[PDB]
Amino acid sequence: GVVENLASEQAARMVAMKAATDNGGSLIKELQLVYNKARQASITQELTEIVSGAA
Amino acid sequence: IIYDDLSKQAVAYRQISLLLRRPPGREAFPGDVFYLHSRLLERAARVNAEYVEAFTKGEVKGKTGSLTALPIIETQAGDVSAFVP
Amino acid sequence: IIYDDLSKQAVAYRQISLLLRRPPGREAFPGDVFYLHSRLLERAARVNAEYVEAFTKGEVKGKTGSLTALPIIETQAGDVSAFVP
Amino acid sequence: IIYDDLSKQAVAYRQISLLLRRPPGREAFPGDVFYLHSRLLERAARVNAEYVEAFTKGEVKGKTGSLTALPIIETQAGDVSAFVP
Amino acid sequence: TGKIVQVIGAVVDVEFPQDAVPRVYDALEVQNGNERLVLEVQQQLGGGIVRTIAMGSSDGLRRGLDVKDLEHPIEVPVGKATLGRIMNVLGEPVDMKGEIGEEERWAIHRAAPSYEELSNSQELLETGIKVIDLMAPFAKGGKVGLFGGAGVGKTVNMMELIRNIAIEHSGYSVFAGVGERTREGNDFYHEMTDSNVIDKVSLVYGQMNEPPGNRLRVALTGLTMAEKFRDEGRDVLLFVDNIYRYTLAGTEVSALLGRMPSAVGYQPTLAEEMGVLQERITSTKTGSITSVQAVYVPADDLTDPSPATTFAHLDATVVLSRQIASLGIYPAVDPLDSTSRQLDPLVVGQEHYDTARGVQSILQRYQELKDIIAILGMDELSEEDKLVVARARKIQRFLSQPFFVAEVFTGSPGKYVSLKDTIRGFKGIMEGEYDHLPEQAFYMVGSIEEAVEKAKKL
Amino acid sequence: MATGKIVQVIGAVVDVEFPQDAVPRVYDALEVQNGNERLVLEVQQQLGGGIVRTIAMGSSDGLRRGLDVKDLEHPIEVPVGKATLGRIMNVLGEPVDMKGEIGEEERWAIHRAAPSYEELSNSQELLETGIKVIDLMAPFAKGGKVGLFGGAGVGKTVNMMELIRNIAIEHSGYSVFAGVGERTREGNDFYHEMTDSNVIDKVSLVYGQMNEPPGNRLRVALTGLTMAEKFRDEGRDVLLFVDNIYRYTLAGTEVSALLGRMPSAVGYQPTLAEEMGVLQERITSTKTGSITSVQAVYVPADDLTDPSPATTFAHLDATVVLSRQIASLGIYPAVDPLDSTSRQLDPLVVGQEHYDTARGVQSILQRYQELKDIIAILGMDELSEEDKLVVARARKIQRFLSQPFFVAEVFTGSPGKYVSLKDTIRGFKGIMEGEYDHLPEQAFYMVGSIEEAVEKAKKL
Amino acid sequence: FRDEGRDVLLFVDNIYRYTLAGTEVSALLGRMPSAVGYQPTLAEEMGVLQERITSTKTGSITSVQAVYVPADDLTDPSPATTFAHLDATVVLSRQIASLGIYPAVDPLDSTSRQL
Ligand SMILES: Nc1ncnc2c1ncn2[C@@H]1O[C@H](COP(=O)(O)OP(=O)(O)OP(=O)(O)O)[C@@H](O)[C@H]1O
Ligand SMILES: Nc1ncnc2c1ncn2[C@@H]1O[C@H](COP(=O)(O)OP(=O)(O)O)[C@@H](O)[C@H]1O
Ligand SMILES: [Mg+2]
Repeated sequence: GVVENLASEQAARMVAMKAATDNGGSLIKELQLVYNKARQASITQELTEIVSGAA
Repeated sequence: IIYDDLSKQAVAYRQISLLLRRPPGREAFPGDVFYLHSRLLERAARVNAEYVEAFTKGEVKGKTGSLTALPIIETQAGDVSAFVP
Repeated sequence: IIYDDLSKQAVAYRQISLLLRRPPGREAFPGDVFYLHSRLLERAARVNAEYVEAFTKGEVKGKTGSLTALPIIETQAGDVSAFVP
Repeated sequence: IIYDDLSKQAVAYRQISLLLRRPPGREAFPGDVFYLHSRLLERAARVNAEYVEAFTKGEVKGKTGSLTALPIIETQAGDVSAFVP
Repeated sequence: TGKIVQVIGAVVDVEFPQDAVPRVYDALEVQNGNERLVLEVQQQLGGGIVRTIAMGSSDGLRRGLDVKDLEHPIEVPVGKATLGRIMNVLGEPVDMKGEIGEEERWAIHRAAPSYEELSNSQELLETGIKVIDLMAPFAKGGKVGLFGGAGVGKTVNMMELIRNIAIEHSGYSVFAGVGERTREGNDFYHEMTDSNVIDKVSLVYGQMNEPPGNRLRVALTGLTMAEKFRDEGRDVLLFVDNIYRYTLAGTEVSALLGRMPSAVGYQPTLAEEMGVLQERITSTKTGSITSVQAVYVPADDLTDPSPATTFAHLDATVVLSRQIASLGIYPAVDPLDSTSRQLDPLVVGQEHYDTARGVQSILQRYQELKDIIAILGMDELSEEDKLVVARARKIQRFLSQPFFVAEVFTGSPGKYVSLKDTIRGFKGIMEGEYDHLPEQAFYMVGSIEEAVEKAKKL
Repeated sequence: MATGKIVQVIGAVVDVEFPQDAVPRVYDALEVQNGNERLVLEVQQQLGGGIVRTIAMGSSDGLRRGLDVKDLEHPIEVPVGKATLGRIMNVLGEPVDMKGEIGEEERWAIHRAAPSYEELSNSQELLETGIKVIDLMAPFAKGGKVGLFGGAGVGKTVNMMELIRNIAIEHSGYSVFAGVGERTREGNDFYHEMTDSNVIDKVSLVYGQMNEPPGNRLRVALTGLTMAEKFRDEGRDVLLFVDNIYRYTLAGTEVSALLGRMPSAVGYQPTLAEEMGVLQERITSTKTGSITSVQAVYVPADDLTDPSPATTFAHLDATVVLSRQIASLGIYPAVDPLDSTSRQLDPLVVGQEHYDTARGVQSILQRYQELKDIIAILGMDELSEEDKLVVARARKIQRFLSQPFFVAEVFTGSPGKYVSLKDTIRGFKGIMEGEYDHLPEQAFYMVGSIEEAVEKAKKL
Repeated sequence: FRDEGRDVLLFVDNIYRYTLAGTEVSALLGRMPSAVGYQPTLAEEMGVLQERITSTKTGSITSVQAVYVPADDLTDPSPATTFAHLDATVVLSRQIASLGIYPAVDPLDSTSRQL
């Protein structure tokens, strides 16, 4: 019984870690989209400040 | 009526607006960008028979005219939260 | 003394500066907004007894006066990097 | 040839351009900031024997010549997507 | 007397003889083809030039047209003669009925009541909506603001508030349509007429089709009518269809008025323009205005200057979240951002306050756990953290509610919930009285009895 | 007779004043004597009072105020036709090689309107490249725009030479290569490699080096496109290579910044979309003939939402991705069949057989990329006898994507192959249907068509 | 004191506020702005001040300068510019200071020419 439980433990760990890897990938893609928006916005905002500062 | 890529109409109006030195707002669109789309789509409507009778000068009676509209917008990365969308 | 929303003082000053056509600085505030708030807040001080005696011309002697300021600032999203904060 | 801190050259050229009231671009660098570094770095070259022969009026015949350039750029936070980098 | 000298979009410059220059906010008049156009004076430039905004379409205007100087500001009919009728920004009738039987006309530009005149009140006003009067209850004579992005339910929530309050309330009401859909105005007009409640309501409509000057001034027109009813000594309800459009119509004209851009390109005068409007919506020792306002949030950015400025002016703020709305939980109120001046143990009493703060604490802890849950999954949580999650999810479902105006959308009968039922239900959920029911039992049920009856059939 | 005079010189920007009655029109070309050499100026704006504002097509140093200016009454005009083949030119159409004057017959203005609605073709036709991966998985249309997304080391230029060779020999067309902001070293290398391959006679090269002022790097693309339009008018079908469309975009940004126009989102020029449309809409299939374009694409931060990628992608018909991971397998051409796409790959355009074959290959390779994970994590024992079958077929499909190029013969030592679309469809359909299952997987590598795989297996 | 031939210590309360005063006046002096609101002359002004604080063959100046870092963003042009002029740079981090473990010097960011 102990040995078969140990096999069960390693199998369950493998399954859970696979799920964790996929969920981390999803989180990365979401965060990167947010980042690209923040980058573009900062560029446009400061360039507007500069051009409107030529007065 | 189908309007294909009102995003591209917005881009064209932004070109015209920036060439005229008009101060841009959020992103680089002029504050006029809402009025631009609003006065177009708001035309689409179902008008009551009294309006049709008044406009036709009584030639058409008891009929309700209509104009449905299907504007198309394009979102980057499926981002529904952008300014123009 | 409790100055409530020093930030709205900054906003009113920005309105005045832009309506006077003074050149905008970072985040559209004028450059001297720091001088505004710094000269406001450096008045809160504890003065030694000699200054009090000189000001009162000897009517009050041996007493030290103090002014304590508690300004209030509103952050938008905890963003301390904004110009006024 | 080693150019230390080409970013500092770009900063100096930005200062010159802004004092001369030339229109600013991204991050306030002038429009032709690319042209500066490109026409600097394209001089680093290896030239064939016939070019050397023509230039020296034939006093050197069999040799190629070369100029090798090692420019240095300083990124701020690993942000390789900054303009000059 | 005057001559047009420039036409730039909505802005028209007029020259007058230097001895006759109109005052600021004077109304001018010009014949534009086969119709009359009103212009409102904004600025006096030098040399008798005056800069004005057109209250209508400026197309077809030439330079050199003769302009007539009316000696007064824009003045609109006020009083009971306006009740039951639809009026324009200029105070003109827009329904097909005859002229308005005015007895008096008021200038729409007015000063706010003095500090001495203001009045306090703590009378809690009940609503049929669980989340609003649980998390952010509001009083008679206070201001309520609905904050939300595009398409998250500001109008539907305001229509439920109308149905409940403005029909258990007995006095007059004013509805100001500012830069919103004309279809929605027509629908509202009819369902008022079918219910024969129209004769208690004055309606001013400045919808999106209108050129910018109309959208700019229509809010002041509505406030002027509401102030007439307040100063008569009545208790009045004022509904503003979208306050954001007023600031946006300021933004559209500000550049043409020659004013340097500020912040995100807003007019430099944004705070003053909003404040002078907002300060006039106030209850007074003579009479009380209760106000519900929709506040559009551009790009869902609650840190944008317009929502940020609006937040300080309101007593109760309800924030609608697209992320909740996409779950299909309606009304999509965010209880961790919605807040009220009235959530105070002295006015509400201890049970309500304790229940609200308990709900707030559990939902905050659920936010803290969700980042762990996203990567690891729930199985790693502690057995008390799993209970926190299991209760927080039920709380989120129980905040949902069927609305009568949402009968057409959902197809299920609307529900009205007394405050006592809300407090009892959420206290029972947090105490674990219902830990044995499934989550689906709580979704879109009016009261906790309905949750248990739904649970019997899952 | 020169009639204008220079009145300002501010960097590359030169302002010239003419008589009130003879202002040059926008896009016209002027010239001045900068000491002992002629400098060309292109008109951008007509200001009030007879003043015109221009961008110098060359070095601005040494210009004085008050120099005489000649008004050439046409736009920039470039030589076109057969005389251009095998020659290197600058944006002005002047020979940059040392090989003497170009024997021009005509000179065309580089600024033109795109073909009108009535001139456009009334058909959609595939340009058979002869390359199995491209012809099956990412089919070109005549008149299409194609993006190349591969990096370096991935065989990009050898792929370009193979397309040039097949279109010149197996069709009867010609190619134009536009070096928008080239590296001078790489231009020299590319010229010598095309000489060594003997494809140089088949293609005309217009080179705009990076050391050039921004106007040159902006207009060189239009020069190349004009030569392509000349070959099209002869009735041929033509390839136009743009070496980086991103640098065309950036040249537009630089020029508009020097002109001082108000910038747009992310700091690009406000005219970005129209400049891209002005270039891309000239590349179409006329009733007379077609220009098809292969364009190198760069993504400014790997951000696909940035305005330059967002504008470019709206005009691309097909995307071809080259990966070093496939090149590590020795498979050439190193084209990823799963990330490369083509919108022409629709049943109403390519037909149901082609569509089903490509979809089958896509599904099998996707499944194989899944089962590689199991083979790593758990091993081949886990794999069923049906999953072993899809692995065994996926290896053979992957190797049958390889093909020997006529221009690569010095590497492979094997004569090149040209494979017709029907033959490649038939081969992949065959392997998918389980005939040819019994051959060794190495019988498919670098072979050509399936009828040659059966010959290879007989002796392998 | 240096030209007399003495060895002196120079302490500067905050170098940043000199640059900030320059920023204040720069807009009114008619200069167009650059970067994050900073004056175009930022590097020139910084170098012109910093290149006088050096030890010559006649005498030595040892200097300790405090440098304000806006919002702890060491990317910002003023601190990023002053980094080049020093010999030892000690970086105090709010990430460490939040734990109350003063002196709060970051060992992974601080460095010196003498090491
Ligand atoms: N209580 C509700 N129950 C069901 N659906 C709802 C509810 N509230 C809103 N909705 C859905 O949301 C849609 C939009 O609602 P509403 O018009 O009130 O939004 P809004 O935020 O005021 O929008 P806008 O900014 O466009 O004027 C409704 O048509 C309906 O589909
Ligand atoms: N059909 C082919 N057979 C063998 N090698 C090939 C083939 N096609 C490309 N290659 C490989 O391409 C490599 C060089 O890539 P190349 O296209 O020159 O890179 P770049 O992107 O710098 O032009 C060579 O090592 C060559 O072996
Ligand atoms: Mg609404």
